[PDB]
Amino acid sequence: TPQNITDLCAEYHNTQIHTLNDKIFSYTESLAGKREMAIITFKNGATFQVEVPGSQHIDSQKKAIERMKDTLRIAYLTEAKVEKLCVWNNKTPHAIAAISMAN
Amino acid sequence: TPQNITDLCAEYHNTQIHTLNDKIFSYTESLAGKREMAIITFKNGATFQVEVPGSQHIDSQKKAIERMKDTLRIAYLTEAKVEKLCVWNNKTPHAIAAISMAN
Amino acid sequence: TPQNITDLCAEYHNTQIHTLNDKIFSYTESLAGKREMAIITFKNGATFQVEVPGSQHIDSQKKAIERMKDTLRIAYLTEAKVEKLCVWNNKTPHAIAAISMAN
Amino acid sequence: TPQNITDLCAEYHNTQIHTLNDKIFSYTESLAGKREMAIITFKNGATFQVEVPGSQHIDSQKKAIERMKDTLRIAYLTEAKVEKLCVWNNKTPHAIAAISMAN
Amino acid sequence: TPQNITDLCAEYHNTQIHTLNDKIFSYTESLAGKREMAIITFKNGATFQVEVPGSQHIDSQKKAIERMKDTLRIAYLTEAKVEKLCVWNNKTPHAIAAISMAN
Ligand SMILES: CC(=O)N[C@H]1[C@H]([C@H](O)[C@H](O)CO)O[C@](C(=O)O)(n2cc(CCC(=O)NCC[C@@H]3O[C@H](CO)[C@H](O)[C@H](O)[C@H]3O)nn2)C[C@@H]1O
Ligand SMILES: CC(=O)N[C@H]1[C@H]([C@H](O)[C@H](O)CO)O[C@](C(=O)O)(n2cc(CCC(=O)NCC[C@@H]3O[C@H](CO)[C@H](O)[C@H](O)[C@H]3O)nn2)C[C@@H]1O
Ligand SMILES: CC(=O)N[C@H]1[C@H]([C@H](O)[C@H](O)CO)O[C@](C(=O)O)(n2cc(CCC(=O)NCC[C@@H]3O[C@H](CO)[C@H](O)[C@H](O)[C@H]3O)nn2)C[C@@H]1O
Ligand SMILES: CC(=O)N[C@H]1[C@H]([C@H](O)[C@H](O)CO)O[C@](C(=O)O)(n2cc(CCC(=O)NCC[C@@H]3O[C@H](CO)[C@H](O)[C@H](O)[C@H]3O)nn2)C[C@@H]1O
Ligand SMILES: CC(=O)N[C@H]1[C@H]([C@H](O)[C@H](O)CO)O[C@](C(=O)O)(n2cc(CCC(=O)NCC[C@@H]3O[C@H](CO)[C@H](O)[C@H](O)[C@H]3O)nn2)C[C@@H]1O
Ligand SMILES: [Ca+2]
Ligand SMILES: [Ca+2]
Ligand SMILES: [Ca+2]
Repeated sequence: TPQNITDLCAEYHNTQIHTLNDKIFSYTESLAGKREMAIITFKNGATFQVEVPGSQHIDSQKKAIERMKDTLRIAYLTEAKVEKLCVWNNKTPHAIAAISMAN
Repeated sequence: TPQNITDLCAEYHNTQIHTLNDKIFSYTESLAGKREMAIITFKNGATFQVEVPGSQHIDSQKKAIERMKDTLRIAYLTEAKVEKLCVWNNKTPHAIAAISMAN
Repeated sequence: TPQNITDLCAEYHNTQIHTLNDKIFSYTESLAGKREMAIITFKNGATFQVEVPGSQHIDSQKKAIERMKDTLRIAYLTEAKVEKLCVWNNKTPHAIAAISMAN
Repeated sequence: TPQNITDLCAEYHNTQIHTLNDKIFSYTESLAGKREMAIITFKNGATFQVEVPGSQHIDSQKKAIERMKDTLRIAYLTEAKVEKLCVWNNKTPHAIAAISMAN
Repeated sequence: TPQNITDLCAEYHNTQIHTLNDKIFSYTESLAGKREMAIITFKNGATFQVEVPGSQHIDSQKKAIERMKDTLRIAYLTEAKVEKLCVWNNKTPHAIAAISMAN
């Protein structure tokens, strides 16, 4: 088990770390069918998604996908600094795998 | 997958974008049977619903419909500026498909 | 579909609207068996419940009854003005069907 | 159905009201097996638990037990004044049945 | 039943109490498959995990694992002082069993 997001990120293929050190600029959420997902942006336009649950996900990720969306919404509303995101870069928007926040 | 609420909204029939750039003026919620829903309004009078779950919804939307009502409650209480809504315009009130929030 | 709490409330037998325009004075909730409920009061004396779930309720209302208790707790803690309540008046305390909040 | 926490407390055996009129001093929660529970204390030393769900509880209490842990956490973090607790006094620490909160 | 975290912690094999008396320095959470977890650090460099749900865990712990992650996230965002952690020391990072918070 990893001790930090950078290390956890590197346990997967098709990942990269984005270092933001900034609050979220915009939070978007959708309940439209086949687009049950969230999208966030930062002030420079970099855009990220929490993917729609799909075949690529294993069952244990389902709860976690819901929690991440909970996280992003509260982070946005509290203007919390996001340190890093670990993302899969084989999707557009890059798909969030993990988030770190630090003051 | 879309990168933003406008493009997402364009993936569906019977939808349009409202551009509000304003906080929620009122939040209403009901537990009355066949009316388990939320309704919001803006100061310009525009009124939107989170629809009662119905036969038009697919199963993957049920959790996202609960999430949206969570989101609208917290956005209301935090006076968060709603940027745009993507809504179905074949329902009265217009039915929320997606929301975007930015400063 | 109604557009506001007053019209929604009138879709049911045994309901009325109370107009508070005040924050919640006290919040009470219970885990005791057969009294899994919430009770709120206002400074004017008015007291309301969220009913214990029972067979008077259809299944779709179960989640909304939970949500309503969430809403009342957070509105209490945030000192949010409650505008109106739709209640059933064939219970004592009057049973909450819907709430509206506005500045 | 009762109108207040004292009357509700009186519908059960082995209970009493404690009047705190104070915020919670400490919040403790555990995920260890067989000790899935919450413990709070007040500055006067008084200590209370939300019991581990057990065979004494009826199905309808399960969700209310989770909700009470939620309520205690948020009451702690927001330094909400706890007015009264209804507890069962045949457990040690005394076990929370109900809570009231007021300015 | 125990009345505080130290005594609770002592009812299990392979645990220890860490005393932090400090806010959380960073919160990380992951939805990557097999790494559905949270990791927190403090400014003293100490690092702790909420374990991925696993076969070691009994059924009653699953809800409490989710609750813990909720607790850590909101502790972080409110800059709540963490008093103590009870951890299992047979995992790297040490795995959270229980948390106490006090001003
Ligand atoms: C910590 C750990 O177990 N890491 C392993 C992961 C992991 O088991 C799977 O990602 C969990 O589903 O599986 C890795 C990986 O890099 O993802 N893996 C996966 C596979 C074949 C199946 C596969 O690619 N699953 C990942 C799909 C990806 O799912 C992602 C979401 O979880 C994203 O949607 C991404 O865009 C998609 O490519 N072969 N190796 C190997 C890596 O060592
Ligand atoms: C991104 C994507 O998958 N978009 C597609 C959507 C989508 O698959 C469905 O809406 C998901 O249920 O289905 C589309 C759509 O526009 O909704 N679709 C669906 C259909 C036939 C069935 C249909 O109209 N289902 C949606 C009914 C609408 O449900 C909405 C709620 O989700 C609202 O209640 C709206 O008022 C109602 O008309 N014809 N086209 C085509 C579009 O390309
Ligand atoms: C918008 C809508 O569908 N409104 C209709 C409602 C509604 O279908 C049911 O209340 C939902 O269960 O059912 C109405 C109603 O007024 O409640 N209805 C239902 C009935 C027969 C059964 C009945 O009275 N169910 C409601 C019981 C009430 O449940 C309420 C909780 O939901 C309260 O506990 C109230 O104290 C209790 O009397 N007769 N009229 C007719 C109304 O037009
Ligand atoms: C409003 C209401 O229905 N009140 C009744 C309650 C109630 O039905 C049960 O407590 C719900 O499970 O059941 C009462 C009660 O006082 O608890 N009751 C129940 C019984 C036999 C079974 C019994 O004692 N159940 C309660 C056990 C208590 O559970 C509590 C958790 O809910 C605590 O853990 C407590 O320490 C324990 O003694 N005898 N009286 C009588 C009371 O009038
Ligand atoms: C209050 C109480 O019931 N305490 C008892 C606990 C408890 O029943 C179990 O931990 C609940 O799963 O079980 C104890 C314990 O110390 O864990 N126990 C359990 C066992 C054999 C099975 C066992 O080791 N289960 C715990 C494994 C641990 O699970 C933990 C998560 O819950 C951690 O992942 C930890 O790293 C791992 O070693 N031997 N003693 C004895 C202790 O008296
Ligand atoms: Ca700070
Ligand atoms: Ca204001
Ligand atoms: Ca205000």
